[PDB]
Amino acid sequence: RFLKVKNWETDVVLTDTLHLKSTLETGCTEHICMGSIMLPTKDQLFPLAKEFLDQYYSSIKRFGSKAHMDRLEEVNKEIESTSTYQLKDTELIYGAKHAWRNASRCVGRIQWSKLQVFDARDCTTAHGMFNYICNHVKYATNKGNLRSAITIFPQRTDGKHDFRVWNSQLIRYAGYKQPDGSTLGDPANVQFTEICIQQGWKAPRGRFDVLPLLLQANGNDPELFQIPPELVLEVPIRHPKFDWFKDLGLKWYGLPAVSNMLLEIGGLEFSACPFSGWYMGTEIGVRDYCDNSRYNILEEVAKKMDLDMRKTSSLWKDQALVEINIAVLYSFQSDKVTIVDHHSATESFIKHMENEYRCRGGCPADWVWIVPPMSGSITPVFHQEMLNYRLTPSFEYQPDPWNTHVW
Amino acid sequence: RFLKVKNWETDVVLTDTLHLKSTLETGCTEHICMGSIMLPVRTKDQLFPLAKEFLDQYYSSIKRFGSKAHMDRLEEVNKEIESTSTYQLKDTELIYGAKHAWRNASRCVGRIQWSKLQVFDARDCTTAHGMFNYICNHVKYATNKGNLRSAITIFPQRTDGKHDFRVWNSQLIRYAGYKQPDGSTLGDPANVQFTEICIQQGWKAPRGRFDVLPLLLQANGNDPELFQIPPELVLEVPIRHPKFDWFKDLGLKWYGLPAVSNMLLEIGGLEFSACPFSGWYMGTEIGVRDYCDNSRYNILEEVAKKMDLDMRKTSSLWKDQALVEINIAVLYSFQSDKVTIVDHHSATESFIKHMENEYRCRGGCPADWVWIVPPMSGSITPVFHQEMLNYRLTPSFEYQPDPWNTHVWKG
Ligand code: HEM
Ligand code: HEM
Ligand SMILES: CN(C)CCc1cccc(OCc2ccc3ccc(N)nc3c2)c1
Ligand SMILES: CN(C)CCc1cccc(OCc2ccc3ccc(N)nc3c2)c1
Ligand SMILES: C[C@H](O)[C@H](O)[C@H]1CNc2nc(N)[nH]c(=O)c2N1
Ligand SMILES: C[C@H](O)[C@H](O)[C@H]1CNc2nc(N)[nH]c(=O)c2N1
Ligand SMILES: [Zn+2]
Repeated sequence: RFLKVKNWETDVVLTDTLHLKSTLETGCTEHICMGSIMLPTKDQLFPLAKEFLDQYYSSIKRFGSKAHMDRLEEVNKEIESTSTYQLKDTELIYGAKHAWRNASRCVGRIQWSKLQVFDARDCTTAHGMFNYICNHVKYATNKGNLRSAITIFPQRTDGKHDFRVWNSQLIRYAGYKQPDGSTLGDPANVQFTEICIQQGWKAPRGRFDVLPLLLQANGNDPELFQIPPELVLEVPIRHPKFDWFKDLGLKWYGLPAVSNMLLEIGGLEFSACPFSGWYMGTEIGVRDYCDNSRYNILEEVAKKMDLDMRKTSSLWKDQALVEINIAVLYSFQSDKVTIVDHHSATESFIKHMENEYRCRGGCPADWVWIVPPMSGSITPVFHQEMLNYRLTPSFEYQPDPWNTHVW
Repeated sequence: RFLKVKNWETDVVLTDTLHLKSTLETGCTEHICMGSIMLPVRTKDQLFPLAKEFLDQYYSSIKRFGSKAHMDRLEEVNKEIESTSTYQLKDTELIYGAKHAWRNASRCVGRIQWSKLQVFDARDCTTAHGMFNYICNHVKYATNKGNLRSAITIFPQRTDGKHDFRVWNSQLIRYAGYKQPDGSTLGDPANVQFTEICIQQGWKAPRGRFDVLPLLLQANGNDPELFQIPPELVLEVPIRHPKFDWFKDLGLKWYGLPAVSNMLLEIGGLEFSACPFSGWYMGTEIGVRDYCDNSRYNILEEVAKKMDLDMRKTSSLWKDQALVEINIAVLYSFQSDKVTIVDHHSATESFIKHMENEYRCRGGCPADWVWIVPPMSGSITPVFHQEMLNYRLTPSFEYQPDPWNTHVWKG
């Protein structure tokens, strides 16, 4: 019942008690581990609200106070009355920061308490949503000095009036299937790019076209909007060694802003909650540039380096992969856009992990996602045993809207 | 109950029915996942069902399930259990069990080779000296002048737990590690504790950076004895880099035979506590873990210096760059000397095919993603985007405690 975790690089052992407060389920059993699987009413709601309020008033040293009891009573009434309820501003802020704190797959959680929450719960329209988002993008970008942010649109009611951002990120490049049979732009965004056109987007069929926003308000039909270009900060990619690098014509955007997840606080469901931080270098360099199902430029880069691509054992893919990533980090830092390298990030996470064990009795962590997609064993998280479990408040996946939308 | 896994690079979906034959536990619950935890005397009362489960599998695989040969064997073993409180496997059974324990090793990326395992039956061995002789024959055969073959040597099963055969070494071939009074370590830090024991047990340590540890072998529960593997039997490869002439001057070499000897082989409830087995190295085992881990030879720095890398900011990725060159060197040195080795791209590639085939013909393939994915270049290998199901099948390779912690010393 009281679990321990060893770091096999440092012999350090932490003890985990926090997992005892786990509510949701993991996918695994005593018979089968699913750790590597990508995606594993009035009576329902009150205990959920109660759990949240209990941990909320506990965090502000007012557990069992009149304020506490009052609030429990107030929400109880509202639930019994309205079959839902509304979070105080303070609770909303707390829940959001804690949903990030509890994200077991996020290596960047040391920053968790420094989260800016924009309350867009008074939003009614897709134009409204667009305004709130533009403000989010401008705030978080900050001329390259990135600040973490979340913007929270109204909570789901009866699933009929859902707010949704259809884009997977606020800022992503377009993806077009070609007559050549290949794929122009971003392969991950092909199907989306179609629905954009299906709702009327005038695609400038290019390779690095910033997608339009496709916003759905109150369960209505989604609408298109173009993010003002001067709010979309981009970084031209150049190698601090290879002058020929720039000739590959690569850029990436500075703001990673995930906009397709569902934020759960005290049983309430926020289906539109776009949030942002800054990149870890490998996210663009390894996954965005080199993945087979993405911009897959490895061959080209290795070719220009004239590596021996005849045999896998020359490790030419490896050699290039590093250069590419060195450049990503190089450009971003040159242009003074915030970015973190996998070395610094993972180091910061081990620290945070120790802090959380010390100040909270645990830290749920998904090793499969915390270990960066390159140089794994030369970062400190590789030899860190981790425990994975689900705390609430939380960020959850949710179905792609087109599959769900009552049109 | 069916389970589907998906590959997110290729959208290939596979269905696992084999996990239904899972016996042992994973360490996980519905409330917690321990998939990244390193490590998550048996009565007749429980032995026969284990024997039966095993014998059933075995007779299915030879297509004689429910045959008379099958039933008499079940009767033979039953009778021998209540009679003798244990039982002996036929050779046919031992070979099968061993191949299958490998085949079930959910952490092993080299399993495509599982059926070509050479099994040496050392169950007639009675003494440490005998153990040495068997081991030498293993090393010689497995090595085969650089053309490595898979092998496992199997010593007598455990009985009352008081007469165990053990190989105290973690691997048959390994370099000594010596702690110095200034706190620094000469040799392989992973082996410091074990080196001390050897020295204590009488070993005369040359005290260099690459001393081949002596074998420390326990028979029938007796105190272990030292033996030196004949050097002519220990194949080694000097590490040089194909472009970098200064690399050879780093003074590095490694052995060619990865031969793990501290595990436990479980077949049909029988426990084989000394079962050294061997394959060949995937390059990153030496290149990434054995050299570049902070708790090992830790040559990243020196290689980086000699490359003239900006080691001032980690944002320079000097660690990454040097790590790759070192791995390039390891593969180069090995292939130059015609000593069998595999790179992580080829190995992970082969695994995916093995896996897909295992799903078709066996209805599943237990796989531990945390261990299958290589310690560098993870996402540019096909296994990274591969979803996997982890579960334990028997026969299996299990961990056991270090014998120096459990051994009752005779004197
Ligand atoms: C500020 C610096 C941040 C960094 C460096 C960072 C880094 C990362 C990385 C590397 C991943 C793995 C994704 C991949 O490998 O491509 C991840 C996942 C995740 N991040 Fe963080 N993040 C940051 C901020 C945030 C913020 C502000 C939030 C929300 C408030 C957040 C919530 C999450 C969640 C929920 C996941 C898991 C996504 C999933 O399950 O698919 N992160 N993050
Ligand atoms: C023949 C070529 C082989 C290759 C390339 C190979 C590769 C590997 C690698 C890279 C690992 C992970 C070790 C690490 O990450 O440091 C591993 C684990 C393992 N291998 Fe294989 N192996 C081979 C042969 C064998 C053989 C012959 C057996 C047994 C008969 C075997 C049984 C195992 C087991 C049980 C593990 C997991 C050990 C543990 O749980 O700690 N392997 N293998
Ligand atoms: C839904 N699946 C098809 C895709 C899931 C997936 C795949 C690859 C990376 C993912 O990361 C999501 C994610 C979420 C939040 C982030 C916050 C900051 C940051 N730098 N990256 C972040 C990345 C998710
Ligand atoms: C007990 N833990 C502290 C360490 C166990 C461990 C750690 C790292 C690698 C390990 O490798 C096991 C192992 C077993 C069999 C192998 C067969 C062939 C091969 N190339 N590597 C093989 C590797 C074991
Ligand atoms: C903490 C973690 O379980 C441990 O360090 C594991 C991680 N993954 C690994 N993966 C491989 N292939 N080999 C290892 O030794 C380890 N070590
Ligand atoms: C199959 C596997 O679950 C999937 O490819 C995961 C593996 N680990 C990952 N880890 C991170 N950080 N991001 C990812 O997208 C993935 N993908
Ligand atoms: Zn699990």
